[PDB]
Amino acid sequence: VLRDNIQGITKPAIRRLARRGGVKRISGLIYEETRGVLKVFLENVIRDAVTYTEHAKRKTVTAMDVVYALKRQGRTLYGFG
Amino acid sequence: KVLRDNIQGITKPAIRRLARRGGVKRISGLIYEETRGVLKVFLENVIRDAVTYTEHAKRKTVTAMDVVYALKRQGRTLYGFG
Amino acid sequence: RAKACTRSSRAGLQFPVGRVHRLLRKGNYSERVGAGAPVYLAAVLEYLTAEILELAGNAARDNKKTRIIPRHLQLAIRNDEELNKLLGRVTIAQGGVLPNIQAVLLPK
Amino acid sequence: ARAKAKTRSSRAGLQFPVGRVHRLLRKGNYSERVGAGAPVYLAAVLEYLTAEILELAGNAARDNKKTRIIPRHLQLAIRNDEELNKLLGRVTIAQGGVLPNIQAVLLP
Amino acid sequence: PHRYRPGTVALREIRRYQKSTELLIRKLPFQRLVREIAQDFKTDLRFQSSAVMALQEASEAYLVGLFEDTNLSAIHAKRVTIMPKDIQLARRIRGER
Amino acid sequence: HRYRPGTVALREIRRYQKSTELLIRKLPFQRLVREIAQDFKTDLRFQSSAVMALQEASEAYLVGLFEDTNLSAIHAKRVTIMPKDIQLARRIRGER
Amino acid sequence: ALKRINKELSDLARDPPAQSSAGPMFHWQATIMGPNDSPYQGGVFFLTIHFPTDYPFKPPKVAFTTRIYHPNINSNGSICLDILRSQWSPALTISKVLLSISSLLSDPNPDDPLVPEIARIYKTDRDKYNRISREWTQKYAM
Amino acid sequence: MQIFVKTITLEVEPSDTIENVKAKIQDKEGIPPDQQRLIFDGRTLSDYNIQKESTLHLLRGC
Amino acid sequence: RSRKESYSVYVYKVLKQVHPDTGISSKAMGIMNSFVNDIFERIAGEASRLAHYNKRSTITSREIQTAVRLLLPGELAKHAVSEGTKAVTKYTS
Amino acid sequence: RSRKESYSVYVYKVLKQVHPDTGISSKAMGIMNSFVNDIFERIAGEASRLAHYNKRSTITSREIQTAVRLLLPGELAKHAVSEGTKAVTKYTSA
Amino acid sequence: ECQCGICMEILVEPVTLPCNHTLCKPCFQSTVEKASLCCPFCRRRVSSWTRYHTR
DNA sequence: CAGGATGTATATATCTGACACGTGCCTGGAGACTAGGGAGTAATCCCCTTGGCGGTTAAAACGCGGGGGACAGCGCGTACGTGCGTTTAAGCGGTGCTAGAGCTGTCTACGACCAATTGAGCGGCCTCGGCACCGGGATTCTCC
DNA sequence: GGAGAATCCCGGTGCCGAGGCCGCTCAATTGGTCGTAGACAGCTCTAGCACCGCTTAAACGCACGTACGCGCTGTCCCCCGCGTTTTAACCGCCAAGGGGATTACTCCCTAGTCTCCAGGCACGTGTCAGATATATACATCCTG
Ligand SMILES: [Zn+2]
Repeated sequence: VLRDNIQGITKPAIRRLARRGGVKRISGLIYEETRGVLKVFLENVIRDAVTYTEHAKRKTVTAMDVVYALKRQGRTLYGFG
Repeated sequence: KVLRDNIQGITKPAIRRLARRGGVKRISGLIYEETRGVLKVFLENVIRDAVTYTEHAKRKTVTAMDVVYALKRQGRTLYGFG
Repeated sequence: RAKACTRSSRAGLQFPVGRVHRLLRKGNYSERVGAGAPVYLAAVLEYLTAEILELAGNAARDNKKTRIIPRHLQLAIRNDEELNKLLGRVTIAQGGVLPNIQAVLLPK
Repeated sequence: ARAKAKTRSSRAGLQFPVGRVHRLLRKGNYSERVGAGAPVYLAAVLEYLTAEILELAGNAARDNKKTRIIPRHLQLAIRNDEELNKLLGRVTIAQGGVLPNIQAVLLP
Repeated sequence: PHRYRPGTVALREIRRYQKSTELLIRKLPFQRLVREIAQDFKTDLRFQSSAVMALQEASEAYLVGLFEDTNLSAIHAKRVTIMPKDIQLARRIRGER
Repeated sequence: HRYRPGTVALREIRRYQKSTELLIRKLPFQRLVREIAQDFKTDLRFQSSAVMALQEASEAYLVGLFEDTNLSAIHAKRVTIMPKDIQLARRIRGER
Repeated sequence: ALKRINKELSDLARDPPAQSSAGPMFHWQATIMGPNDSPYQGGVFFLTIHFPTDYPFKPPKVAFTTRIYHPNINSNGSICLDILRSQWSPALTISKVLLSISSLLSDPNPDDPLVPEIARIYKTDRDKYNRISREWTQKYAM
Repeated sequence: MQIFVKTITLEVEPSDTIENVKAKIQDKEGIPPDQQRLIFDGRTLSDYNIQKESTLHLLRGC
Repeated sequence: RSRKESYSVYVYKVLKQVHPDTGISSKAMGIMNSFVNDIFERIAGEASRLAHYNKRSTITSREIQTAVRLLLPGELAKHAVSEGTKAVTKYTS
Repeated sequence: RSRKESYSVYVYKVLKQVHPDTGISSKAMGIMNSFVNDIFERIAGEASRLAHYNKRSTITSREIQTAVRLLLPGELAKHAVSEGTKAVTKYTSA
Repeated sequence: ECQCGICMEILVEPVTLPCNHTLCKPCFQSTVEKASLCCPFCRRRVSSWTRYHTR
């Protein structure tokens, strides 16, 4: 088992994401909130992905399962069949 | 040919009481045109689907189910009309 | 022949298992439909209706009234987090809005 | 030796497979029966949409002094065109990036 | 004489209109607007009273939601008066434009 | 010799808005994904394509959220995004 | 849940179930007498009891073991009663079940019977139902 | 012999009536004898020619 | 003379089960019918999508369980799945 | 040996008809296939809903016209309808 | 009154029902999903109360 | 803090019409049945996933300096809420007309279905060139 | 305006992913036939449209004055830019294997039809919860 993997999302990574988003200056408290928001989003997507996988009776999560989970949230993703 | 003055039919007090229901404390004077522009855009979007539903139905009048379908297809499902 | 017992009575439900099955086989959802699928669906629908109605009745009794109205339904739906999330994109006719005011606008 | 095999797309001067579209329609549980001209119309619409997207992507690529279409070019073409942007406002494209724009307030 | 300071009447109006469920727009001008809008897509169209009521309900609910969003945006702007900038921001964030 | 603050921020904005590379490190992202998935079914297994698709979707979502919060911060007459701006953007979009 | 079975049994010992009787611990034998002013009056009817390992949250498997002429009881003695199928509750005693059984014997239900022919006889010719019920009570219960 | 129910294994030899086997199943499991039928009362296991390890299959409850 | 069908009777029965001494407006019944129809359409569509994804052709309790888990959020889904399994158990028994 | 099917060949043909001297990446082809599948699913679902609403059982070109008008916005929808009508007319003549 | 109303055993982690009924944690967490989601004592519905007090 | 002006909730009265109730009937649910194909199960093959290892180094964390921007503050102008007096179409209600929705009854083009035929796309299997890369010259922006 | 640091571009190189060739089989086509969904005529009548008239509450317009939006200013702290140090991602390599995809098959579940009936639908009905009216208490604000 493992834990405290949310810190793998480094401050420079968050800064790069914000710069791609078009942010000039960033406050110091943005990082913890971004961590929380990303954790919530990943939980929501992975819940549906795992449900789709376990419905098909297999132990491997597939790109099609992830695509279906994203599609059911109105955020269809191309490039994975 | 119904005139274009009907957009003014949405009165300033009506917009103000809609804002009151929405929880607005006070309203700037410039809002009353932006709001009726937004309302007319939304109504155009909904009616454009309702009329084509009716045309596909080969009818001359617009039923309530056509409006319900048009609202449903925009992710705005409405309850209370079947 | 024999005494006729409804499938809802077999499952101890209230919703029409036969009507649900007919709708499933008439809605062009699949070529064939399993036996327990209408039962499960009717059970789920009955549970959801009961859950909504209990909250609506509690709202009405807190309002000192005896008939459930769309205002009560809207209050019950918007007060429960789960039901609000399930019906976040649903508009109720004659439902009104949830009464709340931002604390900033209050006098101080 | 009945007749020279001519595809319905060749009859209509199309490119997309009318037969494949028809098979997908009748295997998709969309309706009991499928009309004759429905696959032809659908193939024509799909061909037009693909042609428009490819034209926009090729123009974007030639504006980038490149000869191969890439997901970046596709994303630029989709985001630039208002019609395609509204059609695919909820669609994410892998390796697409963002449309380059900076608010005037941030500029010195 | 008697003169309420500004704001209290607005607060009581908010309390009143957040407790009622009636339509807040006039039926005849709303019908005239709907008929004017629909006359360009196709002429000589007819409507059901139920359809018009459904359109009015949907429009009022959408406007109330938009006003809630723009009020939140304006409060975020450290103000108490709504202005078209806030409405434009809400429309942009909700992806309607 | 030093640049005035913000110029390198603008240049890196230009650098990143033109490239389509992934901005999160694959190994810690995959560790986080597996850690999150531990709470639904144990000893799960993942496909590399599935993990990459999750990363693409997450990055696109975060970029959109950052665009919205930058817009809100600009609306608030300032250039520094603050957590209240993110909260406002998420609330308006209906995520909470 | 054995204590609950014994506590009810101890209470049942403290309060005998009138003309009816029951007792053995999952298998119990229940013996009841004919209700007064009934075609079954005088006859003694025996019943079976099977206790599942969910009492009092699940009704016991209870059926008739004496041949009877009643629309709501089949040839094997099965019972068509709400408190045994739907209206079961952990807040009632077996004596209440016996009283309801006696009432059903006195007042058969033709709407949802177990023997449609006997139900038709009961609904159409009440005297015929009473006669045949008394005859079967004399033949089997007596 | 052996008997399978399509479930209590095993049961009596091919010499008893179906009523006795149903009563034994009811006593051992709690399922009513009338629930549900015999698929493969007056007839016996020998009348139906039921051999060892035969596959047998077991109403209007309300 | 087309006989149209709704869920008003069953909704009334459920209302009596929950609150035995509470009424309901006629328009509220239409809202309840619309809600039931919407939920039915959602669940049926999700089950059909699951069946197509798994390359199957039959809708069983598995597909409906998966659809309910996907749709209903949090503790609400837990109770709903519990109710459905119990109903299937009684029906199968 | 699952013989999977896509639209790569037809997409390539259309690309060569539009720009005879332009290449396409492999990943871009997958994106085009996903886009075509998504649009096909949208149009088919809308046509099925229209057929169900009108209490019909046959999906014809008339339903597809209304589905296209519902989905595609404005000038794009007009051009798509014109192209589909022309193609159907030519097919019927043939 | 120190015993549960159903099991008649010692009240271990007593759970207070909204209808003033007292029952032990084993009996309570069994009757939550056991038979009818209702109160055996006075037929008081507890599903909403159970959901509220679970969190 | 206090009393008056002003809403505002509440008790009781009586109306009223909406809904919970009762009834004829009819069609859709239940039952018994056969047949056929969808899928549950085993076994099998192999392939992608997990796990590990070691050298590189690009990326991340620490830290120091400074400057610029968020923030509290202040003063001022103005515009919008609040009230009151003056129009005005909304609303009701009522009447009348009629076009189009809804239905039933015929009839036929046509699309599913089966038999028979064949060739276009999938897969493989190649060949080459578009582009990534590396060094260097020229251009540009930013800062003092 | 010059220094410097980054950015863009041109040239040579090599590769590997895009483009092209070859079965062959399965998915496409063609041809018949038949039940039927849909197209059309026809009749009915229900609901939409248009109108008139009287009521009046709602909309409109004006004055003001006050509370709020906005501009200016000091500060100041925190966030950006930089450098040095630390480390873990990563590419490469190998190995074990659990688990995914197919085949056979068989058998049990579900489609289909027939017959029967009863629960729900359309329709009366009366009564009862909600609304309006009006006189109360009760709470709120506001200017002193
Ligand atoms: Zn207990």
